[PDB]
Amino acid sequence: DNLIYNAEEVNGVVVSETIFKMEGTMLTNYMKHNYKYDANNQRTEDEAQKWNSNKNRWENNLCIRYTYGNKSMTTEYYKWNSKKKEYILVPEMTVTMD
Repeated sequence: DNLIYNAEEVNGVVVSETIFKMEGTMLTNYMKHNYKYDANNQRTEDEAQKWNSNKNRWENNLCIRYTYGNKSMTTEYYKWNSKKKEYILVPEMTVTMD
């Protein structure tokens, strides 16, 4: 609710979206979602980056991946690890619904 959105569109689909906080008129970066789609144009990733003002950069955090079965979508959640420099799966949180 204290948040402001700007979306980047390419060929009808949002490839990215940026979320800011606003002190008055000045916007300050907060989170950035980078999205990927398949050929059928359904969403496949949703990488969630956080703004680290003090290092002044976008830092990898969470990433969700969607899989479409014929009766079922499966969503898997990954967390970024610095020391490995990889998005690691948290299978504990995986969900499968119809």
